[PDB]
Amino acid sequence: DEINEPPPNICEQCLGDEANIRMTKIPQGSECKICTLPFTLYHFKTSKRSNNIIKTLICVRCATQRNICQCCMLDSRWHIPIQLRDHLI
Amino acid sequence: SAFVNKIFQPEVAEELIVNRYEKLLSQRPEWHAPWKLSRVINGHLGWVRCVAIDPVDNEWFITGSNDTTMKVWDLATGKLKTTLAGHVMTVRDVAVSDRHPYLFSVSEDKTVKCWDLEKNQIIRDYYGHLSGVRTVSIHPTLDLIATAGRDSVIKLWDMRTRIPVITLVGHKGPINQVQCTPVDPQVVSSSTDATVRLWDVVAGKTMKVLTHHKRSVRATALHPKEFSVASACTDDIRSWGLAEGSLLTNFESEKTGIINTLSINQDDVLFAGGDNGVLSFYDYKSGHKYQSLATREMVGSLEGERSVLCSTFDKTGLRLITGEADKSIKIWKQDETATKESEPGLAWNPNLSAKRF
Amino acid sequence: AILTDQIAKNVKLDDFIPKRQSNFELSVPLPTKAEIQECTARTKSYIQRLVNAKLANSNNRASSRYVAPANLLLNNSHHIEVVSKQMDPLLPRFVGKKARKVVAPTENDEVVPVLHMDGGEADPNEW
Amino acid sequence: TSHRPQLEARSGAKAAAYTPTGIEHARLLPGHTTLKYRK
Amino acid sequence: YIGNLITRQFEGRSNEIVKTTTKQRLDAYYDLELRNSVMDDILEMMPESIRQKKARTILQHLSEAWRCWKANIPWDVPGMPAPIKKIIERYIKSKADAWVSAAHYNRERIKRGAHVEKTMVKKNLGRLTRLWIKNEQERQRQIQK
Amino acid sequence: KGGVWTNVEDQILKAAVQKYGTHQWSKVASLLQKKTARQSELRWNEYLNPKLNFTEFSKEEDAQLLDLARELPNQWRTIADMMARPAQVCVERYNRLLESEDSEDEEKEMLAEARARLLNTQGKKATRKIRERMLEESKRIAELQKRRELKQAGINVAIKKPKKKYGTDIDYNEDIVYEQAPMPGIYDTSTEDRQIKKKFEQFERKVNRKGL
Amino acid sequence: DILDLEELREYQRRKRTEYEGYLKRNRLDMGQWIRYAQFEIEQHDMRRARSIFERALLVDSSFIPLWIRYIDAELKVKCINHARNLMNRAISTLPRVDKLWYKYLIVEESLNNVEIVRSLYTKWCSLEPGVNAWNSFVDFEIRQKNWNGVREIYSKYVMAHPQMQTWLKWVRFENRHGNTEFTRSVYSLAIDTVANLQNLQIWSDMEVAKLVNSFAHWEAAQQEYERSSALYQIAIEKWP
Amino acid sequence: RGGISYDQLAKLSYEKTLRNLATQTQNSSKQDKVQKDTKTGKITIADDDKLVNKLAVSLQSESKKRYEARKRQMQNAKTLYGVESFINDKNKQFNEKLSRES
Amino acid sequence: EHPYGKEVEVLMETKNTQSPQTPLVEPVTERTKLQ
Ligand SMILES: [Zn+2]
Ligand SMILES: [Zn+2]
Repeated sequence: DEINEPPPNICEQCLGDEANIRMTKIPQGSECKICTLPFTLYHFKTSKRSNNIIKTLICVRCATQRNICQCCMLDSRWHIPIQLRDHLI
Repeated sequence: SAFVNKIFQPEVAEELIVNRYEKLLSQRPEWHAPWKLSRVINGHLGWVRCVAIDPVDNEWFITGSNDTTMKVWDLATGKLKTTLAGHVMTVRDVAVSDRHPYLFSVSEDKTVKCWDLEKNQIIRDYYGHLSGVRTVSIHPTLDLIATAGRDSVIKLWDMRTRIPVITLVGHKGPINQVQCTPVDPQVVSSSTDATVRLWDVVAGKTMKVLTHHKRSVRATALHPKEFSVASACTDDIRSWGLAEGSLLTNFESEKTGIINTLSINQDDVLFAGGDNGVLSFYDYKSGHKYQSLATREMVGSLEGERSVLCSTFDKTGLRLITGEADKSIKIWKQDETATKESEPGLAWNPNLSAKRF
Repeated sequence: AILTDQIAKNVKLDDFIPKRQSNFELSVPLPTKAEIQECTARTKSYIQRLVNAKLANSNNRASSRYVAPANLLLNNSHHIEVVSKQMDPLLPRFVGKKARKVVAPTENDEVVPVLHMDGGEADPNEW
Repeated sequence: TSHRPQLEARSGAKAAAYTPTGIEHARLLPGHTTLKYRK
Repeated sequence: YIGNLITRQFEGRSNEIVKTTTKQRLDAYYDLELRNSVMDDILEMMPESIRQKKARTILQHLSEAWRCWKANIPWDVPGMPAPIKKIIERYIKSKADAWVSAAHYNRERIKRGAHVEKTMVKKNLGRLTRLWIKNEQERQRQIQK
Repeated sequence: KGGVWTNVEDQILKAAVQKYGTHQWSKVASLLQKKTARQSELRWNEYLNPKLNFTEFSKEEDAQLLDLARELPNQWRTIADMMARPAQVCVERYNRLLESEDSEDEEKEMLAEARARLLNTQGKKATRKIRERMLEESKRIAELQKRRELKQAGINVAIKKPKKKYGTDIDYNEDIVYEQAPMPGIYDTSTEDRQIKKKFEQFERKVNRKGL
Repeated sequence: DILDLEELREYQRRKRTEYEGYLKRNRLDMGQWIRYAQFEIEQHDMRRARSIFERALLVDSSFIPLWIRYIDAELKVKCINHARNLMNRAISTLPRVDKLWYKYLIVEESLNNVEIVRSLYTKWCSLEPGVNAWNSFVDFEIRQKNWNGVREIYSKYVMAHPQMQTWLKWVRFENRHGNTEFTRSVYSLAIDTVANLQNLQIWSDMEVAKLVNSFAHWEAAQQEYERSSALYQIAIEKWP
Repeated sequence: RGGISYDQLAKLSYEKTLRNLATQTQNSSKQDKVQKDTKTGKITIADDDKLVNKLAVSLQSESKKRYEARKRQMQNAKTLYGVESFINDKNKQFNEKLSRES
Repeated sequence: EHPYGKEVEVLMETKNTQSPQTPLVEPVTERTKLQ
């Protein structure tokens, strides 16, 4: 479904401390790092005066199947890497 | 009776083979007047593969055929009005629109074409079927058409913009017949994988898969009233209740063998044209085969030529236009001045040996 | 009778049996006029939104002729404005779009019971 | 061998999962953009 | 044009190229639809237990019947089931009606000189010489009977 | 130059029709040196066909023949179809019935050529595929024994993978190809999964040591 | 022959490239699927070997040799709970097919799980399949000596197949055991149901004659000739 | 006469396996549960380790017998007939099929 | 003589009785024009 798409899964610590964040949507932006298949690239900055653009690297389906955010790819709960998560379980 | 329920004490009191059987004998089918041949029209150079009636004002019908040409026939006199060439292979299905002056026709040449009936020219061609297309059905009150064919998919076409808007992917074989209903399920389809699907076109998935036929479900037909579809495999005809996908009734089609077409009347008469030439008329609400006719081919043709390929009733429902493999168009009249007496039809006699019910 | 349900749960006898066999005058009503309109306006709005997706994504300039921000994230801990980037008209729009081919998995959660009837099965060597 | 009859046709199920190309065909250009409705 | 050329550079060509029918591939597509219609009607007459092997052998009697028709040889297979022989003769006559009517239609084009392909002039010569002898052999039997 | 038929060429022609069929007469003449496809077709349709009728003359046949040759005078191809017999035999007996009123040195080489051509059925494409498959396995056998002889010297060199033909070419060894996992079942295959993994890991440990 | 694991790893790539090539050209040809699925069992990798049978079932799930071979593949490697899930999906997809039901039974027969074949047969005889299922279900309880249970089956078996060769099978059961009080109770139930359900017209004239005669010749062996004699009068009057 | 339908042949092969299972219980005589999970809906059945081995070995042994019976039938099929001329095994195999049709 | 038994009308049609440009559906022209 190209007209019915889930909202992006991003961390709270990726978004940072500010309240309102201006995020840019590109409907077929880059292709996923994992599945190599295109998606809607969201990218944003933490503050207005920052100097680092934080891109969404993976698609929402690859982010759902792993339960990770799209930007830093840490687990959505516990905020740990995948390799450490599957070792703790 | 009550003896069966007090001795052979059931848990359902309907799911016995006897309690189902006594209710069939407790009920009588509606009488319907028999059918006879009234006019034979010989105009095509090949088989007549599909017949469509004018849904408004009922003056003409059109028969797409095996000689790649559609001919328009006047319903009353039977004369030839015009010939519509423009396919290069056999015209497989023809649908006329009620809300539009548009004629849609598919063929085995992978083409779906529209026809401006105010101009009698091809406008608005459609593109995307991987193989030959077998059926058309025009959606009532949405300006779609539904086509399907050997590609095992149903492409739902926008009329105006000619776009394959929705493709419905569920089948496993070539789709033989497709229907369009105004509410969910809006598309009813039947294919050679012995399934009948009920489609949710907004989600693009199947509401209900009907796996009751054994062989290729070659023909379906929508009931003009009472909101039901009847599907015909190669012997068993089953009426289906839409919006639940329920098996309403199981007809008495025994040794019918390969039913090539179905058409349902306003007066609850279900026609079943078979390849063997034997054409049979059923009570729709009951399933009783009340008349079984056989046709005569021509002066000289093969014995395989005796086969009904396509059929429809007119808007009044008192005429049955069937196109057959002997290059002929036969019009079947339900005869007046027959009563319940002197023309009873076949006797209502269900059996336990056939497990149909 | 230790596991009575857990054998062949998806198939019942009620699916085999017809419903008009108990009464020939069972009413299956046509859809009401208020019901066809609730379905038409849902279908027509869904398909017009699909045609506008196909026309806007085409590279033809003569296709706009024929034709959601402030979403919540992190259980609404962050209100996030969603905007569009002004594309360069010379760079290829849809940079991740290629002509690639994908095989698709089948989602089989429930088995569909193939509900034939039992068995007129005697046959000589005629076939 | 090498010259075979079809056991099955190419299904539209396979082309449905592919990613589109958006190439502009001459026969998909806009034409007859207005439908005619019956009285 | 160049917009299709550049997007074919950046994206590659589509994999879903569905070929329309043409004069080039009309005789080929006619046979693919004729073999599917015969394979359907026989697979429905079968009582049970028919697979991709048994559907594969029965379609060769279709090809053999068409060669016997063109040769004006009577096609009679000993032990052929009479419903299945009824199906094949129904479609051999169906293909014969297209075969003969295309020979009448193309003959009228060659007399008008109205753009007949060089191969089709050799094909129409080969069709009429079968029709002329098939009419000749039938005329021989009517004198004999 | 018009030759007579030896019994060698007679047997080659019978075996040729047995394979090629009755309509491929230029196929038959290719085996049959010094003979024409017309001559081959003419002999099989006048002499060598076992359907033909070379036997004695019953008195029904003689009365029928003298009937037909009187009613259809001198139309022997017509009479031979009414008698269901060959034609010059039918003339030969009509000639005889009225007289009742009286008052390896080369051949075997052709046969060796015919014997091989009938028993080789493939063509260019299949014989070539055979050659390429035998040469591919010969390259495979060579590269494996190379690795073993280097392993005799202790120096380990891995097997090279086949080169990708196209972009998304699949290494089937690399991953479970299109993993259609079984549908989730109620009967709880938990101890069974442990025992296969242990048995499969045990199997991989055996292959490194004893070598299958 | 293969020496080490790296030669095995190159051997497995060559066959799996080969078999996946012929299955890509031919989605069909179920025999080609099984020979590649049997290849993966020989490589002792059952995770792959389950996958080919699952992929082959997505092409043609109505092909019965494919179901039996994948079930047998789970049984030969002692994965019994993988087989129970698989035969459950076999009978839930194709309930008509008798082979798939008898496959579930003789495995649970082989494991001496008498309560699972009994639960299986109760479901299978609820879908009204035919006389081969019931007759194997009354033969199952004779094995288990459950005489009270097999008498409950014939109570249901005559209601699923109302015909005299199911009623007379139940009196051949009772006269095999010689219980006189139970046999005439079945005989009284069989002849009343013909009288009670006379109007339905499901027993023919030759068919009801087998019930009256087998009732009478049993009463002749039970030394009560006056009951043998009187029933002939009621049957001739009841059916003239 | 006729062939045997797949309902009867399923029944007959069912009965042969019951008789063979009966003699295995007879020979074992002469020579001498269900727990459903709370957390999940998964069900657990206690089994002996025997009778699972015995089923698996029997299925293997029946496969061996049918393999070698067909293999010996292969041996007879290519050693019996030698009258008609052929080219390969597949020729004689197809012309045995034509002899079966007569 | 002719088959099907004299109640049935058999007709052989080899030519069209309409012109090809004759509209099969009459166009909806509401306002009368005098141009
Ligand atoms: Zn991804
Ligand atoms: Zn993150």
